[PDB]
Amino acid sequence: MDAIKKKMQMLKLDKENALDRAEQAEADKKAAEDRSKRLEDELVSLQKKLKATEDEL
Amino acid sequence: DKLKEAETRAEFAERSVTKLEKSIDDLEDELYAQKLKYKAISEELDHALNDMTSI
Repeated sequence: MDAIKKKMQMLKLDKENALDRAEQAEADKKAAEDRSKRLEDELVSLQKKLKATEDEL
Repeated sequence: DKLKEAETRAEFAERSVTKLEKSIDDLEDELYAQKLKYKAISEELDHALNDMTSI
């Protein structure tokens, strides 16, 4: 019929919206986790430099 | 004379109605069969949308 087609269109539009939001959230999560692991490496490096300075002291 | 004309006219007159009667009833039956076909097709997806009414 006709209204069934409208329902089919609507039931896919929200699917597209959800997929777009999912992609955005995935990108943001990956970027944040990469920054966090980089800061972990930074903290390890800072600990090593503190240890070396304590050795010189 | 004109009597013969009357006999011929009346005799041929009966021909047209009776032959057309069968065609008329066949037309009615075929029309009704097609209408029933459409009604059977009509209610199915109608109820499907009734279920699909607001999901």
